[PDB]
Amino acid sequence: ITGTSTVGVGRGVLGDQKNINTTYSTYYYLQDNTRGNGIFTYDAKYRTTLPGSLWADADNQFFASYDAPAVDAHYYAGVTYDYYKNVHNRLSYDGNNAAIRSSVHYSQGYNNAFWNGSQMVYGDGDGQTFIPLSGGIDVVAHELTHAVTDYTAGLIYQNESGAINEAISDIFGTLVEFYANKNPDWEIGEDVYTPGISGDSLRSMSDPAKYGDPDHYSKRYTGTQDNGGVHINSGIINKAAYLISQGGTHYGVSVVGIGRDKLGKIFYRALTQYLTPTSNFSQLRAAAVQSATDLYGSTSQEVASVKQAFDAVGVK
Ligand SMILES: [Ca+2]
Ligand SMILES: [Ca+2]
Ligand SMILES: [Ca+2]
Ligand SMILES: [Ca+2]
Ligand SMILES: [Zn+2]
Repeated sequence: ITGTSTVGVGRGVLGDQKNINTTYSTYYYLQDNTRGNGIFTYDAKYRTTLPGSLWADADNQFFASYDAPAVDAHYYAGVTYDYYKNVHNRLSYDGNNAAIRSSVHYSQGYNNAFWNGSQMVYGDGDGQTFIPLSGGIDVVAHELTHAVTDYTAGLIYQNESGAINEAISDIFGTLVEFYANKNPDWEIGEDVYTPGISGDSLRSMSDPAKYGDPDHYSKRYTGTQDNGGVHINSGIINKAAYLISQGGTHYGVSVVGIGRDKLGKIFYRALTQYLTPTSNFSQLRAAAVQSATDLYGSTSQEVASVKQAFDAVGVK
């Protein structure tokens, strides 16, 4: 829409009040002109035609319950935008300030969210397994991060390259969570998963096995389900990432944590300069060690921790 940049206010899914960047032209649209070539939020209106219609509001106030998923999808895309730009000097997902678009209210009772090749899509959940999935900043950043991957490494969505693809989204989703610094953790999706059960989550990076995911190569899934276990086997890599940052002793192998900023730096580099569409785990090991070397010296602690971490998850 051509119009003037304005600022609306509303409440997100969890009931928090936030300001959002809107665009005015008769109606107030969920169109943020303050970030790259824009952030654009649409209403799929319980259907599956995408992206749907650019979100339109009469008064620039977004406090209705129907509005809440849109408020959050819009705002957290912005937050994720600023993480990549401020932290990795990356302008949107293609690196050239591509427009970021999101649709909410996708289908009915849809317990998921995803990147479809062109845009982010968020269901409202069935209210039992999930509440609207854009309520989770780690979920939003996970999904936009798939855009980053597709444009960089382009890790094929299957088997080990696919489990790396998923881990990368989980890792950057968490780092963005930490960045906004609101109840951050190394769990995925806890903010919108099972509103009836407290303390749980979709996946854990710190201990993948809490939800049956593997935390060592030797427990890798090799079946055909989940595109070859892309959301399963990512636990092995998420664990490595966790340990690289936070440290610990896993199956008796000790890792000195180097903190999440360095993790972030090492894995963005790996993602942007060494990983390829068909990279496997062992190849990820090599990319990250080289990334760390590039960054802090072949004999740095950073390099040594990265090795320790991959050792601990059984990845040579
Ligand atoms: Ca309104
Ligand atoms: Ca959290
Ligand atoms: Ca989280
Ligand atoms: Ca829950
Ligand atoms: Zn994903």
